[PDB]
Amino acid sequence: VLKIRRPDDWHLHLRDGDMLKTVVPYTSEIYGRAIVMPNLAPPVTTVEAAVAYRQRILDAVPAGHDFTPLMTCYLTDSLDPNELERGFNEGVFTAAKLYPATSVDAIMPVLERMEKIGMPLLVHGEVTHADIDIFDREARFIESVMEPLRQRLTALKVVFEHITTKDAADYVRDGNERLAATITPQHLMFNRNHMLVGGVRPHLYCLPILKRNIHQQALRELVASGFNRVFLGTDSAPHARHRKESSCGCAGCFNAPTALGSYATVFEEMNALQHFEAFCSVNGPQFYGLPVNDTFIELVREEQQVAESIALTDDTLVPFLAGETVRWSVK
Amino acid sequence: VLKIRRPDDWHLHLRDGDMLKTVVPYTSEIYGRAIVMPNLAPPVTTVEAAVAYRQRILDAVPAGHDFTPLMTCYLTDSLDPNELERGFNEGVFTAAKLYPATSVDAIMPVLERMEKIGMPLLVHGEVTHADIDIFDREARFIESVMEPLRQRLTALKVVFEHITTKDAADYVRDGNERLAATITPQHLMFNRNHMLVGGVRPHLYCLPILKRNIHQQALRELVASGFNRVFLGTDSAPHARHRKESSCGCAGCFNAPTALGSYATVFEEMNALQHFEAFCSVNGPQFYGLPVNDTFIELVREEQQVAESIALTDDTLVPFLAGETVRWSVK
Ligand SMILES: [Zn+2]
Ligand SMILES: [Zn+2]
Ligand SMILES: [Zn+2]
Ligand SMILES: [Zn+2]
Repeated sequence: VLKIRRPDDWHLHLRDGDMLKTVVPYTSEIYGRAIVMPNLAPPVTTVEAAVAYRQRILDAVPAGHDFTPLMTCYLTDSLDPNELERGFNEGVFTAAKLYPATSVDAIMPVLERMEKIGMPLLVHGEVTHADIDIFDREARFIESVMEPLRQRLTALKVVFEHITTKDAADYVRDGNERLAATITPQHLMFNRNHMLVGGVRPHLYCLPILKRNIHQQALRELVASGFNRVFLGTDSAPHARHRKESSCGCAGCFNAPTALGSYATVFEEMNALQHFEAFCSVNGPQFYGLPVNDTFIELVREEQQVAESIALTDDTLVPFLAGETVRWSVK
Repeated sequence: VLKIRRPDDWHLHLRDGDMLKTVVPYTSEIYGRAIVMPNLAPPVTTVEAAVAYRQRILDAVPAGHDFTPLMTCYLTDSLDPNELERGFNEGVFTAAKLYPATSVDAIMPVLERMEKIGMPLLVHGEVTHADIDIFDREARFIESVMEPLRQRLTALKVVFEHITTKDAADYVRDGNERLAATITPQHLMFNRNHMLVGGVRPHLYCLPILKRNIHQQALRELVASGFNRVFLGTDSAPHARHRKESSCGCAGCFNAPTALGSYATVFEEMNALQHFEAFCSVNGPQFYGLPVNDTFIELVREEQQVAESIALTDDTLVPFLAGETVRWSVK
């Protein structure tokens, strides 16, 4: 039996409208807080929009779930640094998120303000040029964007989100107290062979794409080492079935329902359960300057079955590890 | 306008039962002959079974289509060399096919007989061990299986089927008159980015898996060079939709309907239309010791539209390039 401080999810997608209403409870039932990514359509780029989104999230949180969404701002070339800093000072924005659609060299005033106020920058670290092989895009981001940025803004706190490579694992392990990373359950559990051998498995397709085994092993080693600037972020990224099992399936695993148990299994596999609690419930709060939760949950060794699908308004949501049997249940 | 000798398809899957009935006409309408792979359930491992399968194929060939299936034997550890040689001498088996499920070291008497009678060996050249990354399996086959085999049986004719790597392209370009290869349209047209960037595309999933761009370029260069021991083989490998767009999609592109036009486009792209006819209609017959066809077709520059699906008994067959617009039409 595993007793841990209630965890938090440092990287989550809740979407919006009815999907939001469906997926929130799976997070709010387990985690005390989550970093709520801003990539809606349209994205959350203003305080008012984040206020509104947070209330839509709260409206959707079941009664008796003690859950706080930590909001983020989608960095754009038009964002006024003053808007960002106001959201940060007012407790609206916990962090700001940089996606490849936005160029660092276009938003230097915003980044400089984040540095000055101590707001963390969350990075989806890929260079997305068509002439870069998909498996190389994360490595390429390190040398071409991440390092020069961190050299220019030396006080800036950066979370390298959902790292998937030895390149990134080494970079993070070897960097300073201002650099951290999150790791999903899928990038610990699997490598590209799992996605592509004996069939193509769209429910294991996500970005950054699963990499070769050597990379999975590097990630597993980093968590299992006790390194305390890596922490739980699921990157739970739900899409409807017709949208994962199609001629052009979307990237993202709906893993909120199973993630915690999956990380427990990985830590057990690596003979590193002593580091499981810090990963889920300590290392994140430490990097972000927030308190650790003071309620507790337990994982008990108990065969569960994962739902084959979950309903939405129309068609279905096919969870990560759908139909499969997992090892831990949340008490 | 392109006028060519009627082509042949040196690598095809026709399946069986109703699927056979649906897919044959798309081949028989265009090609004079095809190498019909033996991987049925159960596989074609006896003359009697190949006789029967060939008649099931012929039963399904529309009236006025001048099409001859060239049958192959699925090599197994239990196959009597005498059965094989009888099929070859009687015109039943044109060639025998080695899949990774069968080990070379188990069938040395059979291979030795093929060498002696001059029967070509067709190889699906991958090592399928779980501890070998999917992208490395073809390269690994060259050093661990192909080279030692060709060193042991120096008179043996071998077609390295559906080659997908520079490793294989170089190996074949640099080998002797007893070594040849086939190349699919998809491995010329695309690289792994096409399968995995901006979405996962199960209809581009096939074995051997699409490789990095450097490999696609090597293949394109080999065909465009005029090297005359590469030839058309589509590896048309149909599956039903529910089986390509599922939680675990099958490997194989149903490309019979579009392949010829797709190769024409590739050769035009590479400023190598002078080599297009030999590829489709000369180089194969030459390697196999068979006559070239003496009827002709034409490809005319004409926007066609590819069917979104094709019906079967139940559910549908989603062709390669389904719904898309292609450049050539067969006159
Ligand atoms: Zn991301
Ligand atoms: Zn994300
Ligand atoms: Zn094959
Ligand atoms: Zn094949």
